[PDB]
Amino acid sequence: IKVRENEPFDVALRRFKRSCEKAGVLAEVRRREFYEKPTTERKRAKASAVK
Amino acid sequence: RKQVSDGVAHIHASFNNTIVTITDRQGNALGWATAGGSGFRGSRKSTPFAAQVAAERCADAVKEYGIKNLEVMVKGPGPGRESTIRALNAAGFRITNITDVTPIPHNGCRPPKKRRV
Amino acid sequence: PRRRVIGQRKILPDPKFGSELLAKFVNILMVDGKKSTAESIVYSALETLAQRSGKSELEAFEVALENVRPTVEVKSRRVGGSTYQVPVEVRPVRRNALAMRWIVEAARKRGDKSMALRLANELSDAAENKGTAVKKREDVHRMAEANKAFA
RNA sequence: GCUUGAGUCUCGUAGAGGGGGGUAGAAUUCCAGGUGUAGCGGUGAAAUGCGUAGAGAUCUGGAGGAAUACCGGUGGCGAAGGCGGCCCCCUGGACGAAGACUGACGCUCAGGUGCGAAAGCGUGGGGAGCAAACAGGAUUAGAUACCCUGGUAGUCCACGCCGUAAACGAUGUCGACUUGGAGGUUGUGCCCUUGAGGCGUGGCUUCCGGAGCUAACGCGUUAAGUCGACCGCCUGGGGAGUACGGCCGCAAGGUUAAAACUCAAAUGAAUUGACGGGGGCCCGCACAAGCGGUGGAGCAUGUGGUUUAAUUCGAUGCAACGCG
Repeated sequence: IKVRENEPFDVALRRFKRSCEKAGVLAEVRRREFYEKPTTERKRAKASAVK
Repeated sequence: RKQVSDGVAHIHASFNNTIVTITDRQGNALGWATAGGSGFRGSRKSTPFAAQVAAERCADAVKEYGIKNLEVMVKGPGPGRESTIRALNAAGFRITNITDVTPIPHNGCRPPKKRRV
Repeated sequence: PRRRVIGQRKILPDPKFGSELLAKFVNILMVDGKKSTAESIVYSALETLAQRSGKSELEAFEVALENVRPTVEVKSRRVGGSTYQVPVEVRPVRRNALAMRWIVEAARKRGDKSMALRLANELSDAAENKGTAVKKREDVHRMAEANKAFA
């Protein structure tokens, strides 16, 4: 979660949060408890991941 | 006044508004500025521009403390936050840490229903 | 413009000063295909402009037009189902094209006697940037300055 | 009698199988306090709402309830419903390896009995979040909706009831046989284990496909192929899974289950097109960028209407209206 750097620093370059929290994990927990849509969203996500 | 010389910039980016609170390392607030309190009410208070002018305006109003070092703590998602920390090192601050402190439940409370828009 | 990227046609420069800039200014002023009339108006008006300001001809014109050129202008998007007025940087040819259109339009708005006096007084009011075309430029810049939040 | 079906014993393996008890960490809400100050929240935009009685932000301390991120996987377990932190206790099943034992003890099953999501019901608790009802704000022609702000039952626990779901692989159970390929998961044997190998042999499971079948779509060794055993159910659409009666249920209702009348269709799958406020690519003064008009005035001319003895007939969205 943290970053620090010594005096050679210019830019933020914190892409630790395109790794874990920001993009998916908080936008997922904005909306409803189903049990049902996730079983089919994961079903078609794993059925789309195919050659 | 009171001459703290190090603080924390808690930026609270949400989808509708970013609210920047500059405090000390004890956690006592020294002065805040919101994107909605800088003109541009409404669809324009959730933009990176509004967040950066919110952060410029929060860098003002803590001149009475002589803050040079600060950590940055970032909550929430938002069109803000990224631009926000930029405005902080456009205001002479030595930005030391950038932590992202978004609250994530370990499957806690049930989130609200919504949005069949 | 759907498909066709275009060239542009070359205008003959001004027959008194060799200025294609001022040639496009007499084309912006021209009505009903009467070019002789419009260049008479431009020569009279800029001649009294050069006599009044005492500078010279087309540097008095170039100053009076430099005060009315827009910096950035608003522009509609309609991308996310919403009406945004985004600010966008004006191209130089469009920059002085808008400058001349605002000078000429504001000069047609004025209430003096002859067109050479309306436009000579409009360029003179734009030399110390207090006329109507500068209020059009400040108006455009208030729109693009208020809506700066979209880039 | 016999062991190739079924079962017992020995040793292990994997597992969100079940029931009871405890605990942990993040987060939401509330309460008390510090800093601090003008907004916060919300939306397509807003407003209701909260806020100078000091909100929101931020830090500290506390309480409480529910759910258990990451692992997490067309992964696993379960007859099905379903089961997801970690630990203990009680407990069910499955699978594998070698050997021993019983010796057809088997398969299916009408009535019967049990289990059976969610919502609901009863009694007693609990109540943080979420949220039917409800209230307010918007949107709209209206808006008893979608959106916003609140919000009660309920969701959670104990015991009892209900007894249903698109309770679905829309595929009853058990057994046998019939070309293949790529995986996943869990055992086990053999070989230099010369490593994240090589060769087999089981259990469960995913995707694609051969013959075959199928109205087609598709199924395809986990069959919808080729057979056998037993059960359940169907007989045109509507009326109607309704009424009456019976049984069950506290009720809601559940189950069993018609007829009169009425139609000549209702239906399945696939084809061609058209359409979509579906998707991709592309064009045209289509939009955009501009310039000049029309709609306002007077007149010209055409039309509708009205008038008239007649105001000849035809043209009438675009593509009729100085048109024939």
